[PDB]
Amino acid sequence: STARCSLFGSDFVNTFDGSMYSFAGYCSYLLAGGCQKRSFSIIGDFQNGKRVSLSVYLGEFFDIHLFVNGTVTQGDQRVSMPYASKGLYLETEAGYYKLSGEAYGFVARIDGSGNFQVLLSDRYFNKTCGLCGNFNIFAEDDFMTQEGTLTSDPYDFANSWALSSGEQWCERASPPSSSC
Amino acid sequence: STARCSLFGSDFVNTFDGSMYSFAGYCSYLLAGGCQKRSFSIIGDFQNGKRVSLSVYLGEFFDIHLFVNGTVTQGDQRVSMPYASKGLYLETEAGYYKLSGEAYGFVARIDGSGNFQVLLSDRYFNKTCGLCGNFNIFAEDDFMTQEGTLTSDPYDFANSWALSSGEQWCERASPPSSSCMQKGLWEQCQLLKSTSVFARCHPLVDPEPFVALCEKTLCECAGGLECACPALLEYARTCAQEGMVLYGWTDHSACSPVCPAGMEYRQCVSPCARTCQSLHINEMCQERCVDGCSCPEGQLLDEGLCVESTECPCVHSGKRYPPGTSLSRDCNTCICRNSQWICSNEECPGECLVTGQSHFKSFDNRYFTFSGICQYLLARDCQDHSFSIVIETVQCADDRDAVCTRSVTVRLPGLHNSLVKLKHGAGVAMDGQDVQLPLLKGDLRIQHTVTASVRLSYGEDLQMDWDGRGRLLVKLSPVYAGKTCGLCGNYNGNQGDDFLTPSGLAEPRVEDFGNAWKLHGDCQDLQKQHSDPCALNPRMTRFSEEACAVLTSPTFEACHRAVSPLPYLRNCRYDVCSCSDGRECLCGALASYAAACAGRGVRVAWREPGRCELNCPKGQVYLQCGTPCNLTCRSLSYPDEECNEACLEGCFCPPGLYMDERGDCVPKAQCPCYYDGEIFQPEDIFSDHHTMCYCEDGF
Amino acid sequence: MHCTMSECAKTCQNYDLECMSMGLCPPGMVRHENRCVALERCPCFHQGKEYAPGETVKIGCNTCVCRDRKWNCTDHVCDATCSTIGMAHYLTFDGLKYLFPGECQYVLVQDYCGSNPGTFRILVGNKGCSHPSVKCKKRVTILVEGGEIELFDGEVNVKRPMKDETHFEVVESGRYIILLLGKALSVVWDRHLSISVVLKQTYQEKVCGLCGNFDGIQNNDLTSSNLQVEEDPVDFGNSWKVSSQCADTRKVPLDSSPATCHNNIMKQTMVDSSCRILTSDVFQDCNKLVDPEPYLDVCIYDTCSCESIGDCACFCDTIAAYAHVCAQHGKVVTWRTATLCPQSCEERNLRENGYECEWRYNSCAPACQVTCQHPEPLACPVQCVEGCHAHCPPGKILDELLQTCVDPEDCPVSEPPLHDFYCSRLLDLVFLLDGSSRLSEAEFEVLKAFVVDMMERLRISQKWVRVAVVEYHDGSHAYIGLKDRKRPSELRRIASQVKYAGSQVASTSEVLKYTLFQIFSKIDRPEASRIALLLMASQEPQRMSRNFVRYVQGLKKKKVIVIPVGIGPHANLKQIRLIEKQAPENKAFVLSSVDELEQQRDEIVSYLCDLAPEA
Amino acid sequence: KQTMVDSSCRILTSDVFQDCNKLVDPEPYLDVCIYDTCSCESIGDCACFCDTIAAYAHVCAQHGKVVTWRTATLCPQSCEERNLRENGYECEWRYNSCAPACQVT
Ligand SMILES: *[C@@H]1O[C@H](CO)[C@@H](O)[C@H](O)[C@H]1NC(C)=O
Ligand SMILES: *[C@@H]1O[C@H](CO)[C@@H](O)[C@H](O)[C@H]1NC(C)=O
Ligand SMILES: *[C@@H]1O[C@H](CO)[C@@H](O)[C@H](O)[C@H]1NC(C)=O
Ligand SMILES: *[C@@H]1O[C@H](CO)[C@@H](O)[C@H](O)[C@H]1NC(C)=O
Ligand SMILES: *[C@@H]1O[C@H](CO)[C@@H](O)[C@H](O)[C@H]1NC(C)=O
Ligand SMILES: *[C@@H]1O[C@H](CO)[C@@H](O)[C@H](O)[C@H]1NC(C)=O
Ligand SMILES: *[C@@H]1O[C@H](CO)[C@@H](O)[C@H](O)[C@H]1NC(C)=O
Ligand SMILES: *[C@@H]1O[C@H](CO)[C@@H](O)[C@H](O)[C@H]1NC(C)=O
Ligand SMILES: [Ca+2]
Ligand SMILES: [Ca+2]
Ligand SMILES: [Ca+2]
Ligand SMILES: [Ca+2]
Repeated sequence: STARCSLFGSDFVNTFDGSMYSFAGYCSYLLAGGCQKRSFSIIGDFQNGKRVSLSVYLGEFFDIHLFVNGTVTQGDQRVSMPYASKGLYLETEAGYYKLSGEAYGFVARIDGSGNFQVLLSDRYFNKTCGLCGNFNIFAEDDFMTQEGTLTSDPYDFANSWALSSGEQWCERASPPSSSC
Repeated sequence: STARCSLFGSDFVNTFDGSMYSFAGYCSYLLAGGCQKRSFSIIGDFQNGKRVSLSVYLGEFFDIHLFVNGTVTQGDQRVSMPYASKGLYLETEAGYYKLSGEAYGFVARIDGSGNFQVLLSDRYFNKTCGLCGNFNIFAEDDFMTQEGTLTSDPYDFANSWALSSGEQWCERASPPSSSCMQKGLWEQCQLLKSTSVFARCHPLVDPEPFVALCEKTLCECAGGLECACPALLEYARTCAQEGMVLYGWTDHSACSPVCPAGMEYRQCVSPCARTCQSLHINEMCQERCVDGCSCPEGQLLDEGLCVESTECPCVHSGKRYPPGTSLSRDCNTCICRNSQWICSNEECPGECLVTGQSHFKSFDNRYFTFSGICQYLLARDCQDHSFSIVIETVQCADDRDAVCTRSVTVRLPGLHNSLVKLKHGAGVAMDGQDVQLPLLKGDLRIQHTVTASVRLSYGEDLQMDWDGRGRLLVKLSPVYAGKTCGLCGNYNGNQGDDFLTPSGLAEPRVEDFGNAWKLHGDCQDLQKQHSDPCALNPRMTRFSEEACAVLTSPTFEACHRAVSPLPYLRNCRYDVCSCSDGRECLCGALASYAAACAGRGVRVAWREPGRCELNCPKGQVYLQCGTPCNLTCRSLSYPDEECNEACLEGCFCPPGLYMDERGDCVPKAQCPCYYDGEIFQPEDIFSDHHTMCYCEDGF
Repeated sequence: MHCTMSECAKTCQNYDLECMSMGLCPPGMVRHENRCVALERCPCFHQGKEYAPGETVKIGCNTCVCRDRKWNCTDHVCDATCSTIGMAHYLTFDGLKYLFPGECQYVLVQDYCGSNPGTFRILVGNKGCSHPSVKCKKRVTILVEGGEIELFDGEVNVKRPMKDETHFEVVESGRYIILLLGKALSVVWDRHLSISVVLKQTYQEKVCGLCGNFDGIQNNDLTSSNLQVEEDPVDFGNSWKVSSQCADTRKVPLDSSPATCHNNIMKQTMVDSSCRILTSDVFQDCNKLVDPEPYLDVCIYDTCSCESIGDCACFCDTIAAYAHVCAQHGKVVTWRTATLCPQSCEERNLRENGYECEWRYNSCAPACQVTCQHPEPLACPVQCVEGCHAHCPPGKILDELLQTCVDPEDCPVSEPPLHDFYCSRLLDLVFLLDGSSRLSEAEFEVLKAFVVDMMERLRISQKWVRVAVVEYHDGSHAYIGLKDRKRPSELRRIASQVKYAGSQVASTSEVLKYTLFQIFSKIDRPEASRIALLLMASQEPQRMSRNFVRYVQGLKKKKVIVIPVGIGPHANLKQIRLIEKQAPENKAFVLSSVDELEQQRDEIVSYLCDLAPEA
Repeated sequence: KQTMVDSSCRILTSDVFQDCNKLVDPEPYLDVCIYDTCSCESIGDCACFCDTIAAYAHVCAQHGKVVTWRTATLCPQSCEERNLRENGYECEWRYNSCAPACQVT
């Protein structure tokens, strides 16, 4: 039918195939997208381990940045919701900021508490890669790195899917200190 | 055939059909144009009764303003002649400013004295209206107003054809005050009737209207006999239009049409006048001749000036050089003789380059990117096996597109089959032994460059320069031309066959070509060489474009002539989009292009605080052009070792200090002395069975 | 380093290469198909697929046969196609694709350059655009053998007749007009923009212009009309403009996308994704044979610049050019669709009879069919061309005037005696000519005549005497090489037409270096005597003379005799005596002036032939 | 680009449409043509312009003024894809400027 990926809680992720792990990113990372031919890219932005925005790129000609606190910017220019352009629809559906891409075959959402969500159509079965993992029911193989190799460490996988820019170059993220 | 309209003298006009009158306009007026459907408009601009410009409009999307004093503006923006755009050609034909509209079917001209001219093709017969009147042989009907009615008053007609604008609204022009006559001057006007040369034209053009116009302009005259000249000139031009060129009218009369400095006025000047830098294609010039200015016989045009046939220069890179000048192109030289260059036609040293995420330049300057992951035969002497260079490529980031060389391996069969390995970080090993530099071992020499890059030399004919981060430059002398093989090509001055393979055939695809040179069978055969890695990381596309665009900025315009920036721009954008750190690879690509420029002898001050400054160690000072020969204290210890190397950018010690092993800048009194490979401190003394030595001033 | 993953054997591919320096079948046997396979039975590789020994592959007009892992190919020079691709891109004979937007008229191809007596001259003028635009068109002027054929408005205009109208012929087929201008020259024109000139091998090394000098070398194709190679195609094209008064191209900054895509996103990407049709499945098999990247660049450039309205011709014509190249390489591609660049021939089928359906669009049809106007078959450059093709039954023939098939009956219509001294013996000879200003052009002319008559007095051939001529003017300009196979008369003509440099300095050590390392690089005739005339008339700066002795001694070690012939007061006598000191046979001639060459010639040739052995 | 769009959309005023313009006003359709042609700046398919002209031609045909505005050089259309066949070729399909809408089948 359709897959679901979620980035929820403080530092947690849930893949399309059900693999679930923690990652406290410090840069922007590829959540999902066309994995050989990347017609679109869904990019999750982090800051100090916390999530700050859910960006989408349609192949370098259009980019949109849906922040947790309701702000939307197309490029660096701020825009107001609802917004519709080039097949992308930003709407406050059910009180949660939606970003629909029906033509591209995906639906994204940010809830009121900052939890991201991505629903990806069946056409991307076994053809996507990113922090949401691939999309094939086998969950053990979701940690494929961008180099094309599996890894048992969630952080190796996640850092493999980092994306830098001209004003933010990604540092190697590592697990934080904790008490338990 | 074709019509002619003229606005000449102080305030006179001549229509297409021959009607002739005076009008002292104070605004801009339509001279000619499509009269129902105005695809184009020719507009004459006046000021205080005098003419100031000849404008043309192509239907509100393009306008051009040719002023009397040579200035041309497209819209309000000034442009320089010659100019060509949207079917309109502005040229200084025969010393007079031309504005050709062949596609639209018209030709306009301004002579040196400000007289306008319009030639309109036959397709506009009976379909035009304006100050030039309609174009139908009946001349009595030329004064049609824009309202569609005839008028006996020239001023009613002309003012009817006024055109206003948003900064100039036309006032009603009226005839000026005048006084009207002098017999001695009147003789000059009578020249039109009495002189034999003009008498040739009477069967074609009646002189009486021109005589009357000449008389009334003499009444308007404020000078000498020259006041009659406009009428004579216009009569001669009308006759030339009808068919009879009056070759001798300028000699019989006292007139001399204005021409630019050094050029003579002459009738029937061929439009294809000979500039030096012009192809000798005389068969193309089927056009008729025109009146105008010409350089004196035996001289030629050169940027509008007249020069002797032997005096005039060659052109290269948009620059003009006098005869006898010499220009270098690497090891070749080109001499300017006549208008041509005599070039040296010899082979120069070949430079193969690997300079980033698997960007290559063959010895024949074939740029390509391959991105294969294996050990590949970069360059080898397949003819005599003098040497053999192999590169080990690894993925150099998370992206599949980021593949760069990790280490280099060099076999030297003549040096007892030595196997040098240049390692990441600029280390060197030899036969597996890590070695300490500089290394002198027979013909083989290895030493650190001022850039900390390892430079290897083997005889005179092979050299390499390895930066340790992934950039490798291999320089072969002409001795290896044609003998070479591998990814770098066969080094024969031809890009076409650089994708040759050991199979003997040239692969049309870079992927197959590169796969053919891989050493190990278990390596992955590259299926597709994906360009534009920015697709995989869209976040970096804006930075890639806006940063790598500097290669085309005026910062590098001094080099665009010497080296084409396009391959380096492609490589820069690829690198910035695919690299682990976009800043480091941006600096790498910019430095690669700057290094190419320096190889062509052009030095560009491209580093700045916002991009890629060299933070030199300790007290060393960055120099854009410094000499490496006398930097290290080993130079003091071996002063007789000859060094003639050109300058290079890098970190150097201040002028009065030498550099020791620690990288500290020291006065020559503090340098250690290197003797038999042992390092002795200043003032050290030793004596042996055979010798007594002491170290002073680094020697 | 946080790593978190995981003599030599030979393979048919890597047999000749090195061993991987990062770490077994019998000798004479090689790994293949994961089994040991004998040598001399390994297959050959092309386009990533293997060929067994004895198999063959077709490469243009040449054929290659796989023998011992090496392709062994015929050496025919195939017909070359220069082509204007789009509105501002050109593709030279040797394959150099370059960008040059210009408003003026330019020489596309021409043999009236250099010393060659010209026969044809093709000029191309850009009308309606220089920045590619919808309403654009190109005018071609074909000034062949005094005649003149003008191509404009999709129609041929013979504005003067040729001397041999039997050689001339015009064929209209598909979208194209095909002109035969001779046995070795032809022009193919799509009637709108894509001019293509086809030359057979007889025109090699002779033509010039925007299409470059057809010689098989790409690097020299940007040779300006003034013989100087340019790094920027804009300067090259400006140098090839016919009319001097016309404007020059301005060298606009090299933006990553043209104007109207530089600051218009979502047009740049629409253009890109639409031009990627070149990569689609229908073209995917052609892309193995031809590189689509140049044509992709042309597509993007023209599509940004054009922003066409009613006719989509810029894009469609670029794609059609790529398809035409593919068809030339045998990969006929059916890229037209009703929704992409559609073409219809139905206008020719609707008729006063009602409708009769002989005309079809065909992806490509045979180019030069028989017709009532061309009853005889005639050779023409392109085998298969896109466009409307009339299909009709056997024995039935097309009439081009009717555009209708009708019955065949319905048609409406060496040299020894050049001198007493002739030198038939094994010799290799080089003339080194001082190009400095110390010889005036007149003096250089008599020096050239001296070279020419000496070549008259030598038996010029690869057998017996081989001659090379080298002018040095701070760089070693070679005009004739010892490998040149040209006939003695042609070689004498080339020597007679050596140009004059007149440099202020002519490094003599530099020309000794050149001859040592580049002329005598390999001694291919060790039995033949090797001699050089260092005739010289100038000093050189002392700093440039430092390696002179080294080079002359190296020449001695190769047993290349150097005979200095100093001329005039400015001759560097010191370098002459230094040469003499190296070997007795390097005896010097010192002349008062170049006219004394006429007096010294006899004994100079006598000495040269004394220094050479017989067969 | 504005003027190329204008002059190309003036096809509505050309001779083939000149008799329809007596019955129907081309100005609204001219405005639509200009607007869509600027906004589209189409690449491979010229569909925006061609479809606007086709809409005007459809209105003309409704008013009895059938107009043959297609040309090989302007918005060409081909039906030959339906005539080529596994048996070779048979030319039953033709483009027609307008055909009766609801034929029997
Ligand atoms: C989020 O909240 C901050 C603080 O109120 C505000 O300044 C900002 O504009 C909001 N949006 C983004 C994208 O930071
Ligand atoms: C998914 O893709 C991989 C890699 O192309 C392939 O091996 C596999 O068969 C595909 N299908 C499934 C169900 O994994
Ligand atoms: C004409 O001459 C004036 C005075 O030198 C100069 O300022 C001006 O630029 C020239 N051109 C025009 C169009 O006025
Ligand atoms: C010129 O145009 C006018 C007005 O349309 C017309 O009456 C006349 O017949 C045309 N021809 C000539 C020769 O005047
Ligand atoms: C080295 O040579 C340069 C140029 O010949 C000279 O300026 C400098 O004083 C010398 N010594 C040092 C220590 O740089
Ligand atoms: C290649 O073919 C030619 C012609 O048949 C033949 O003479 C030659 O021996 C073959 N082999 C090589 C290595 O040239
Ligand atoms: C096109 O021509 C070829 C012959 O060259 C033929 O085989 C093919 O069937 C033709 N196609 C059509 C649609 O007529
Ligand atoms: C179109 O169909 C009509 C009949 O409705 C006919 O009169 C006309 O000739 C046809 N046109 C073509 C080109 O077949
Ligand atoms: Ca999975
Ligand atoms: Ca009239
Ligand atoms: Ca080569
Ligand atoms: Ca060439």
